[PDB]
Amino acid sequence: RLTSWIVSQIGPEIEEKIRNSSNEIEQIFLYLLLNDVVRASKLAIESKNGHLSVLISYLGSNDPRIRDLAELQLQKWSTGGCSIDKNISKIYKLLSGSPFEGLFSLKELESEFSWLCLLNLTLCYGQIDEYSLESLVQSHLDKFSLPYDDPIGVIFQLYAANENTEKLYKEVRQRTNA
Amino acid sequence: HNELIHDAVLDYYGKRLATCSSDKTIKIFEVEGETHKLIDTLTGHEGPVWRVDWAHPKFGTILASCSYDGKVLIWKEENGRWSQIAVHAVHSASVNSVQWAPHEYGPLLLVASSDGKVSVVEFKENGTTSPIIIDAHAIGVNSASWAPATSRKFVTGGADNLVKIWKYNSDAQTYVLESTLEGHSDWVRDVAWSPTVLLRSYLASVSQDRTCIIWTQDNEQGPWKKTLLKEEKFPDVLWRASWSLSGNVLALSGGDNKVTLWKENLEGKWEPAG
Amino acid sequence: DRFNVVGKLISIISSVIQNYDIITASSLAHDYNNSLVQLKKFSDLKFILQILQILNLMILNTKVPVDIVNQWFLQYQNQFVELISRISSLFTITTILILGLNTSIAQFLYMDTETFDTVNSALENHPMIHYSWSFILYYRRALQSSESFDDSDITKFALFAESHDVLQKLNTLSEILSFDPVYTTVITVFLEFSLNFIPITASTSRVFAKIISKAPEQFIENFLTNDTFEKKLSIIKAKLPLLIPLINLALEILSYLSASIIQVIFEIFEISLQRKDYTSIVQCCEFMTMLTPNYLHLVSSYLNKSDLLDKYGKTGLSNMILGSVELSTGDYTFTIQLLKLTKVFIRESLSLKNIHISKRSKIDIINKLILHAIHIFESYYNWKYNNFLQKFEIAFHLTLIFYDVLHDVFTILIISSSANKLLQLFLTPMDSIDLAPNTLTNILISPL
Amino acid sequence: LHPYNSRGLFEKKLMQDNKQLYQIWIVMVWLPKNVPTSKWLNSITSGGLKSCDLDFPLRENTNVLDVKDKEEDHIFFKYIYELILAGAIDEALEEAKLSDNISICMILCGIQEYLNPVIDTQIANEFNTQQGIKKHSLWRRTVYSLSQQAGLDPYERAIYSYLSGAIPNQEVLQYSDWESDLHIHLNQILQTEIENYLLENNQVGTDELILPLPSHALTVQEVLNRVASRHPSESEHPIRVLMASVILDSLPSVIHSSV
Repeated sequence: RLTSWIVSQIGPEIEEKIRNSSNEIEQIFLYLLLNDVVRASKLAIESKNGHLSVLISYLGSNDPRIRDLAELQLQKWSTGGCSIDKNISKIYKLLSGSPFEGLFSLKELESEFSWLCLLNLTLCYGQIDEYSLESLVQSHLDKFSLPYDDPIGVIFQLYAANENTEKLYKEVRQRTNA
Repeated sequence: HNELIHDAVLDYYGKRLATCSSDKTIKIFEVEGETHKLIDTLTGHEGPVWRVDWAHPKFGTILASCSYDGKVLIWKEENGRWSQIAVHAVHSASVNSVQWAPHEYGPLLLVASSDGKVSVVEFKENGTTSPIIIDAHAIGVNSASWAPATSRKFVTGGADNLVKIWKYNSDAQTYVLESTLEGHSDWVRDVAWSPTVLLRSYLASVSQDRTCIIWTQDNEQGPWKKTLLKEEKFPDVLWRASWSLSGNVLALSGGDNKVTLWKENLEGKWEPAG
Repeated sequence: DRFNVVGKLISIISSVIQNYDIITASSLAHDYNNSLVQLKKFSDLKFILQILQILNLMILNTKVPVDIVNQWFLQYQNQFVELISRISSLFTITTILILGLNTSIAQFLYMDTETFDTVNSALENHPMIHYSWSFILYYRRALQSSESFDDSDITKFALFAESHDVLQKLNTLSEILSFDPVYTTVITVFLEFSLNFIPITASTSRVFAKIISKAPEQFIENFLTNDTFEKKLSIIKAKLPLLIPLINLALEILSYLSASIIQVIFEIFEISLQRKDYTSIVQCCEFMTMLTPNYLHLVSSYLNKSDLLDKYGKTGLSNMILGSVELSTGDYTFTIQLLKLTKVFIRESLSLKNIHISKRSKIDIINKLILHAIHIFESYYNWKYNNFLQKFEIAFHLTLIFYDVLHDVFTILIISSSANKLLQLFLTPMDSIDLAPNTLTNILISPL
Repeated sequence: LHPYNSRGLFEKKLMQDNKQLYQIWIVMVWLPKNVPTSKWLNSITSGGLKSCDLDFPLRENTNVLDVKDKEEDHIFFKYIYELILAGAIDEALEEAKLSDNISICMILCGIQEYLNPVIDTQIANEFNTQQGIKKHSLWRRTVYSLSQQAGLDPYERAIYSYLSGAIPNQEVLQYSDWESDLHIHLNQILQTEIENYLLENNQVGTDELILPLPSHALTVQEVLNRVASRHPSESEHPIRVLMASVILDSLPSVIHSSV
């Protein structure tokens, strides 16, 4: 239910950039943001990339061995030559199991997209509830500051601070009057 | 147009013929004798058309067609009407060779272009063209004939003037540079490998220097040997070269219309013959 | 004999470039072992390194003739190829390190002018166009500053190095090679000119911070015998190590500095707990090793509860309040500082050192850190370094602290009352390695 | 066992509640290089490279990177074809990783079905974390598109045939004899029929393929008549005929033809 919610509300911003001109891998990444996996693979298939399409059809799922290989491959790139694509780097950020908690942190999508576009990335490719929810959304507040001024923002924040709600509730009741 | 004709090559049956020109089309004129018969005029091109070739028949008869614009149009009759079933346009410059692989080998059209490139068109499983890009000559590759069995082999003709022999290996996946030839000093026109029915191939590597240098392999494991058709500069400049399927007889027409039936005799003399 | 490598360099640097699998023969067969046909191609790569050492001290060599020194414009077209990384990488470094320093240069290659004239004609083609080339030329106009004076060309190269390819992509990589450290001697001898006349690179902020940390002969060869330049050496050093190209290219005593220098920088790290400008942390807490041997006589006070390394009055190894604030360097190499500090602890409790606090203390400072079984062991660094040169020095200082007491007696003793505390962690599988090789079954894919 | 499972417990129950398929699986399964890794240097310098990955190889030519690891995609894959009929795929993972591949080796972690303390209950205890792919059937039909990919030369793909059940692509042959046919044969007999079995247990849908699934069940004895007519070079070995008959499980019939 929760990810349906996260996905629904990033509906317009992702559909806007679907319409617009985009990298091939920028479209695969954006399809994946509205949680579409097969479609993303089929566009991988069209770029003549079969081995890639295998990688898009792990997603919806992570497992521990592909993280170590994805990490090892981003690092091969660093001590390698010049020219990289950014979105290709993003596909490996999903594969590393670690959308923000890997060797690169995505701040290109909090200047183009929302902080809600970030919360989709932890709950779907930042491990799929081998952790509890509460701790995932709390580590994700610490990383990215979820407004004290959005009302849907403060919902997240007092699911994050489930543990000792009262203190953070008094403070944000002064900061959200909507 | 049909008056500054630059190719007219038949299939292996000899019953089908395709003639191109400066017409920007491929007027299909099949052989019924010195009468030929139109079946369709294929418009798709912009600019002068250089080479066409029908397929060797074991994978249809399928007409490639290379031209100024950048384009090789795969035409095929499918239910008594034509349809350009693929496009192979990976070039910008003048495309100068199309020659199918012989039906002793499988489906491997050979495209060459003066943009620098040879392209070994790999027919996929719907007939979907996919080349591997190779270079032979880095001024431009003006020609590309196949080497059949007198694994896979061909030859390309220089705008660097070299005539590079190209031989396939399957532990490196591409055409290994077999050897490199040069007795040429202006650009190569046509590199024609002989289809002899026995161990022997001569190569009339036609040149603009007003000379044609016949490299000779007496038997295939004999080396490439420099001989000349004649040992002088010709008055005019020399055009398309062919070798027969049985006899290994040279046939070329000159600028002044030099008829050539000069086959190598005992004495090693390119000797006038029937 | 060192002058006879003349041709051996240009060969070897060419053969690692584009030039790999190359056959004239065709139709090669398949399956046997399914041979060894593959294998030998990796031997080729190993070998290319072995040759090129001599170019990392080619400033101890004679003049390189005008011929091969000419060709940098049909040998400039692979960019000097900038783990098979490092193997490739050599050629940028070697051809740069052709010019070091010792005071040797004098022309008023590097003795000749026909070199620079012939080369220059074909140029304007980057900070490899300019690295080692405009440097010999900086001296070539510095001795012309009572003569006619030419700068026109030299500035133009200076400006051009500011375009496309960066200059930093070199000074980082030098470090990142380390097969034999003659590779990391290209720096700290060439860095004098890189600030001197080139418009001041802000990003040295990053790179040179790593270089001041320790340096005992290696990086400090480049002065204190030199007088060759009149700019950026020990001509401006005789005067407190704090210009401001003074600390971008250049390196009892305790109390003569500043009550001691030790007492100063106590609280200066207690500030930092969310802070940025990582540069500070990787040059100051890593310069804790130039006084940490043989002494803990005043350090001890702070170390009891440091915000370097503590777990008895701080959460984690007091660097998960300086490891969860960042993902960058200053967590990673901070945690390496933790490990180096720790072996320097045990290293002086194998035997007494003097004016210095007690041996019993030098184990109890570790016994604070004894807190890790819980999940402090798991926290220690984030994301996986899986490149096979490092993240292997992270539990190679933890593993030897039950070899230096249960099998390493060097004072007659060693174990006395220390066993009580020791055995809280070192006498219980973790410190005896039941989970050290099991963090390393995909981080080490190697000796398997 | 029962009540609600991933795809992991389905597969266990399958093998549990028949024993002629379980033996068929055991037949096909029963019967060193030093590589420093890294790429992407030499590629940008001559021409383009432009993005680092072995998917650059697949947008165009497979000459674009280093060509002494173009070597390795033939050669170390040949070692891998001896290995898979010596059993396992995690063996083949460890050699794929020396092959200078590190994102094409993710395909051999792909072969794992979902083993989880969120959806299995007797595989929740030898694992305390998520393993495999729970889109394992869309993985199977997408690693089966590579088995036919015609940009892929046979020395890569023949193991990608085999990862989705083995079409005989001639480099899953290295012994080429009666029993080498039969392994790859029997691999496809189980690999069609697990999807069928998973259509009962509903791990096959219409979002679970890019290619329509072969839901034809395949017969053992008839594919042995294929094998028998193919190799009258192993009809001369009666022992190779004894071998056949225990996987048929028709021991009186052979023993009555040999007296």
